Amino acid sequence: GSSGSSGIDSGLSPSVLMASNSGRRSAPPLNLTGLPGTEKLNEKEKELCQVVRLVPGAYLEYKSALLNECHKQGGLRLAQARALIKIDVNKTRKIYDFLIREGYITKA
Repeated sequence: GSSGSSGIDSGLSPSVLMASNSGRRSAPPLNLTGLPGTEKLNEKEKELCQVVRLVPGAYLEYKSALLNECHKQGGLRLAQARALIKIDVNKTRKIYDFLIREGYITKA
């Protein structure tokens, strides 16, 4: 036996990119552990990132905005949300709703 990790170390500062590609129907949830901002939120949100398969570090950037438009008026619907983020409504569909039942925004 006597087998196992020895000791590695990467001294490179890589960056993140954005690309669109097809996926596999039967696949695991989004790997949060690692993504930036994963600590910014709690298990509550971290859940959506998995089920909805959305990045945690980004899910936060949408908060402000989403709460921004509403804050001004007070009535923000899906037709407006999906726009505030300019992302596939399918995604927000899970977020927005979660916010409506959370008491962060209101349904127009």
